[PDB]
Amino acid sequence: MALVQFYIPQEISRDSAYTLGQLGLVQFRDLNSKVRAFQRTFVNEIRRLDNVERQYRYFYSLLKKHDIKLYEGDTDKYLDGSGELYVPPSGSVIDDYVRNASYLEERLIQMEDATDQIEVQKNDLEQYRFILQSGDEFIAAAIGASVNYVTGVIARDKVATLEQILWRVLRGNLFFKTVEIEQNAFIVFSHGDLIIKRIRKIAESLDANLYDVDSSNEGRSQQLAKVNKNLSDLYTVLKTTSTTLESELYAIAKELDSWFQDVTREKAIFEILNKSNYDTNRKILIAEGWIPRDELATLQARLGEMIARLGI
Amino acid sequence: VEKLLKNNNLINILQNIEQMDTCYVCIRLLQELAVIPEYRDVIWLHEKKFMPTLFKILQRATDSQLATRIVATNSNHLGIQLQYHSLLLIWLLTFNPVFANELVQKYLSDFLDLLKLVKITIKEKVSRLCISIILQCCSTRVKQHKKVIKQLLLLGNALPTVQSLSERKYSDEELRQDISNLKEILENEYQELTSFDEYVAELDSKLLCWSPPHVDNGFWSDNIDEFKKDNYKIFRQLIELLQAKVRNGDVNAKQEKIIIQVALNDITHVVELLPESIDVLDKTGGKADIMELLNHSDSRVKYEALKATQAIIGYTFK
Repeated sequence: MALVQFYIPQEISRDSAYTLGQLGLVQFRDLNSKVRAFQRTFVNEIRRLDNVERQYRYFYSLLKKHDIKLYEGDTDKYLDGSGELYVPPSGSVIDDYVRNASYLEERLIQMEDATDQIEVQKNDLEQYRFILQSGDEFIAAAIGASVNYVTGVIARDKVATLEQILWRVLRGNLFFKTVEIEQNAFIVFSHGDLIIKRIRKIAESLDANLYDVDSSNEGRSQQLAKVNKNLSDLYTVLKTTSTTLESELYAIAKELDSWFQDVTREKAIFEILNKSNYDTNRKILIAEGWIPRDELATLQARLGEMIARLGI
Repeated sequence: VEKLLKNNNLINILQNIEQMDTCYVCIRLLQELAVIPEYRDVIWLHEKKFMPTLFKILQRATDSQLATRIVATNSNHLGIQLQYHSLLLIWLLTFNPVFANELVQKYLSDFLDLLKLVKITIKEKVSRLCISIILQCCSTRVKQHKKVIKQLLLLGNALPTVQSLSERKYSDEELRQDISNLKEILENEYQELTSFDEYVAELDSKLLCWSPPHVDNGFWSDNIDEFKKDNYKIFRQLIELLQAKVRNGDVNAKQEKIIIQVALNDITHVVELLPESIDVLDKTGGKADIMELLNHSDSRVKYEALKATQAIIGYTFK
């Protein structure tokens, strides 16, 4: 029924014939494989080998993202419970597997870059929410422009001291220093509208987010009003992304193991068959035989002492 | 030949597919007469009757297995001859260029299946013949060769299929040649149209479809400038068009669902490329419409919708 492919050298050709024999292989004929031009040394199989290397890379990249780690040591058998289930006893069509992994690779790359871009913007605007509210109240210049305020986040009140030290040495005591504890530190410097650049130079060099006005969203009056609606878009758009990713993750985890086992098994067939000259000057016998599929099970039980009984 | 074709008792035998042996002999009888030019003309009059039977044999061939050698069609001796002859019969009549244009336009649905047989089979007799017939219709010499490439590319997604096929070469020089020639023709014919033209032609009909240049970034970059006529008037046209489809003719019915997913894909690409299009979405009200697609059923529409939201979003906050 199903084509099975065996390789050995001619020396254990007899030793092989008997063991195969005792398991229920039929029509055992030793060959080479030149009498099946496609499944012989040619350019064609070598291209298939590349196609499997691409497959291997795609599975690894998808598992990394998913935070599921590779299972290996490999099932390709048909003795096992899992062997029957995660590797179909039928034939393999390379084209289908390539196309399956293509669609998923493309979807993930979108999903992963999109989560990071959406998420970063959200964490910042939620941070600058409280900042613009506190900073306007600290009032009669909340939507002012003739007074300069500098709102800013800083990692801790410790880092803020070092800033205070630069300021006092290099700009004089033209600041009023206030601080509120976050969850970060809200720092506030308050200055003239013509000494901004010099304050800015200090802020850049100690890693502070002291901007003149925090956020690119300011546009309603108050600033905060615009910010709060844009923070409602950010929260719901991140969640939808998380759902599409989750759904697909539960869907393909199981599928990835099955295609991985399938792809391993394709590499092995090509190798058995001789896809390069090297496999040839290492084992010279490749035989052919037909195994009923209701008996496929028993052949895989004994993998073969120095014989490969991995089949279709 | 022409009388026997019209006549009942022989033609009945050929319609039955249950009895592979009888059917095989009869198909071969006709295909051999077709190797001679004159018989092709009478045979093409009667095409309606036999030609569904032949496509059915290829279809049957597809659903069964190849990992046994039972009495039925598999990849046995019996099977290898039935597939070959059917295909060959087709291929013969296709030598006349006019018949081939006609054959694709009527039989389109059935026609698309040959690409499948090419994958599933590992047999250069089946594969080769399938590749050649599709090639011959896509050849320049068939009048309205453009038309048949269009139907095949848009609806049936022939192009992606060929690109996979190209990778798996099988040992047969002529096979490799046919596959390569076919890859060139398909790909070349669609892309080489002007970019602005294809987009607007689709826009006008409100019958947008994904195509190879609408999932490509380069197409959109050249076309941004073409839209500007009153602050991207054409771009605003697509936004109006999308808004309308959701609200009028409802959302969640099949027709309207094809246009939406494609349109959202198209918009996303221009926004990522251009920061000035954000204004257009606000004025029009498109900004609102995106948010609505998110909730809506159909996975593909929701994916494209999410990508649209994110494209606007990246630009609002820096």
